[PDB]
Amino acid sequence: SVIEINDENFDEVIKKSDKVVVVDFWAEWCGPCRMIAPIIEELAEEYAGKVVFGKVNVDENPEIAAKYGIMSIPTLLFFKNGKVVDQLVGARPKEALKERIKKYL
Repeated sequence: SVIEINDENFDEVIKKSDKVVVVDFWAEWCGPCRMIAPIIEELAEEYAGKVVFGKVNVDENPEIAAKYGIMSIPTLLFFKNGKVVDQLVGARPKEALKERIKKYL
């Protein structure tokens, strides 16, 4: 279940977990994003609550994008213990995402 991350529940999902949080930065007008969307959702089903998956709409939340320097979408951030540990810019194959995730399990 890809949780919808907003400014209210942000800390609740990112600074209160011990598990790796993958965060997807999208927007409705972004075509490349539409490649990632179904994959993130599939991986949230492979990992049985082992990794948290979350979405941030950069339109609705332009300021949080700003804080972590999100220059362009799509972009995945990997959060571990509240702090960013990895960044993936641009759409990549399901297998290649699974290869970067395993490191942080």
